[PDB]
Amino acid sequence: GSAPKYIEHFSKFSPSPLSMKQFLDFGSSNACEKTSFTFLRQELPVRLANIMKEINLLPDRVLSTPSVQLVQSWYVQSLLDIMEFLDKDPEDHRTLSQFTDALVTIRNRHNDVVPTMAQGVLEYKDTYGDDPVSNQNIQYFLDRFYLSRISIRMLINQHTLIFDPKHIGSIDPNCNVSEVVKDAYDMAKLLCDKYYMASPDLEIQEINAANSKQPIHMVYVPSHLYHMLFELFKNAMRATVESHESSLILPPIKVMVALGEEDLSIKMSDRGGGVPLRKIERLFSYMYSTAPGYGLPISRLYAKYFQGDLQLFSMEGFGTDAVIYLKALSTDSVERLPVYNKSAWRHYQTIQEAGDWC
Amino acid sequence: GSAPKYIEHFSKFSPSPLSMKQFLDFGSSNACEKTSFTFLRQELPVRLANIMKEINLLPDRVLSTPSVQLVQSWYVQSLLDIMEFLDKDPEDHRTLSQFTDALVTIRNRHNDVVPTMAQGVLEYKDTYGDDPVSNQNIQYFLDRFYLSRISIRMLINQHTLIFDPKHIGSIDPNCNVSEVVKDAYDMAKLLCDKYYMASPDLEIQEINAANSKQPIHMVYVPSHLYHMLFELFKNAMRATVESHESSLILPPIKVMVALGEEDLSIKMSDRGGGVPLRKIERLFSYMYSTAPGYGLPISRLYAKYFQGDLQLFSMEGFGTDAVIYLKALSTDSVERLPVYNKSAWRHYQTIQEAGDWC
Ligand SMILES: CC(C)c1ccc(COc2ccc(CC(=O)NCCN)cc2Cl)cc1
Ligand SMILES: CC(C)c1ccc(COc2ccc(CC(=O)NCCN)cc2Cl)cc1
Repeated sequence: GSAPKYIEHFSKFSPSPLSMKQFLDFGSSNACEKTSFTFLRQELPVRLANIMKEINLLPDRVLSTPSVQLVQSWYVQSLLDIMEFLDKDPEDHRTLSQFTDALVTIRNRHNDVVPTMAQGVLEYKDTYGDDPVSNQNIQYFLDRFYLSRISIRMLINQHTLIFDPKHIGSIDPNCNVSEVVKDAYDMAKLLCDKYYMASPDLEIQEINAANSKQPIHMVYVPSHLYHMLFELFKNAMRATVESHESSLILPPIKVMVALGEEDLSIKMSDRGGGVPLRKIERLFSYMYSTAPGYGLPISRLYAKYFQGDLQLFSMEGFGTDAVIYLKALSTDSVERLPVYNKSAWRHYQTIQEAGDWC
Repeated sequence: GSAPKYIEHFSKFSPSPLSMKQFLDFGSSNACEKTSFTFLRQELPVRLANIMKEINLLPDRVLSTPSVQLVQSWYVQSLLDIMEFLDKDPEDHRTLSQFTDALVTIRNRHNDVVPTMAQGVLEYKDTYGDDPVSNQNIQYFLDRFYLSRISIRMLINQHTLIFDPKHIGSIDPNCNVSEVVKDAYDMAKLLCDKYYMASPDLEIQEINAANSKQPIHMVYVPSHLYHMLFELFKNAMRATVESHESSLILPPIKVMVALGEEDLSIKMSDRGGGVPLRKIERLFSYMYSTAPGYGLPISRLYAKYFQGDLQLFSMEGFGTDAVIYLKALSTDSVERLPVYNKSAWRHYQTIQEAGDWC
């Protein structure tokens, strides 16, 4: 009966963002897991507590819903699971071993957090409505919550994958962007053909500004890149196919990979008919995009995770451009993490009722 | 000695946004200027007072600067100039005539508002610094102030131009977008050749979704469209020329004009080398873009004026895409105006000092 105490304790700490460079170190090759165990024993509780403190700051009509209470219980359990190691000592190759076991079990426990929370949004929409202010708070909270989760899963995956070499856990220090683009395209095409029995082709072009014909590589988490590209290819294919089911030409999806001094950008262009500017804004909203998925908003979080971004801009009547912005340098790739503050406390005080424009 | 009273009086009123449809009516052909005079006698004071009330809400260290006090005096004078007609009666073709005179004189009086206010920003940067919160408030205030001005100038131009026919004042009910694109390009090219003795060519392509090969036309204020396109062509040319002064190929600027069910979009693509994502954000800031111009931020206001927008997205190492979003239908083209409220009052209460992210 001491979860609230712990949450209060660790919530007093600020999570420590790691750089892609630091990740390579922690994963080195021989950088013992002792260092990782001692670091994670403190860091995970800090991150868990921080987002838990914020969850408890939600309105009671949101808090008492079955969904929020359910995941709030997974977090509580996960927190206690890790506490068990604070007064334990490395050196014992059994302490470390059961810690890894502990992490995998925590990971599984949280496997369905996204859909579970999505169920809370649907419930709220029918129980209280879909006004702009509700959309803003949901958007504010879910971006932080999901981003926080993405980072906890990163730490955990890094530890379990390494303490089980060219790849350093989920990080590829020599990630060939175009290869990941093709992979995601191929998967999307497979699905596209099963459902539409037709699919647009792919054209890839890259611009290595400083080194003209040298293949573009970067230090990154390939699965994160795959997730984003896969989501974008799915929308681009669907839009292209549906907007041309009475035409016979099916234009290709053109992708450009540009490497600049600090940006490594990936544009995916389609001639899927485009979308009116006003609906674009709703495509990234968890609420407005829930019924009766969250691919875009969540993909954007993965991009923001390492100081990148993901933006959309179409031309109604023509097509849409989707761009993924990543940091080209490993030195600029540092975790973007949310933190509990009075700054964040005041972001849920929206008392809207008549704007500043007419 | 009753300006403060008037400001207080008319600031209690909300400015009335007109639609492109209503503008055509007020300008009809025979829609007497009496209707325009009686409407403008009330509307101009309302708009003037609203922005004046907000100006007086600025910090004293900003208010007392010579620049802000100077334009604040032009507004005061302009307000009193119009008051003179409240208790006057139409029917007298002299009352109306001196009203038109009154408007032109007001227009001239305010001709240098932009640079004058820009001088206030430079002063503030050196007198107090360029912190993010100062940038945010300047950005907040100038967008509203300038947009308010753009709308007052619209009303005035409509009245003076008409009450001096295919054009209805500054509005062309049959504006051929591509023709305006070429015009702006031609002017930019002229300047570009004088300074660089080299300039990229132009390629225009349009997509009329519902009517394939029919020229794209719209009801709009062509000079507003010209201003935006001219600003964008200048940046695209400069970037293209400078990023290739050691190459001999000079790629063209490609412009697409797409007409959708509700959007009429204009994309201007250049291979000017692009800009890193982090600097893009600063390109629209009045403060960060002041030294020791305001083309982009102000052009964006002209687009927002009739419910449109103007966005930028480049690929560092390659080029930049600039898109102007306009409403395709005259029914959706309604003035976007700022209003004085407690909603706007609370937007200047920023007390930043430690954010919500770490
Ligand atoms: C299930 C999850 C994703 C979920 C679903 C729904 C929500 C809704 O959250 C809201 C809604 C309205 C307000 C304004 C207000 O009136 N605040 C004062 C309340 N006392 C604040 C919040 Cl935090 C959050 C999270
Ligand atoms: C010349 C024009 C364009 C100009 C130049 C400069 C500015 C700067 O305006 C600021 C700066 C800081 C703050 C926060 C604050 O501390 N507020 C409390 C102040 N009592 C509020 C405002 Cl409105 C506005 C307009």
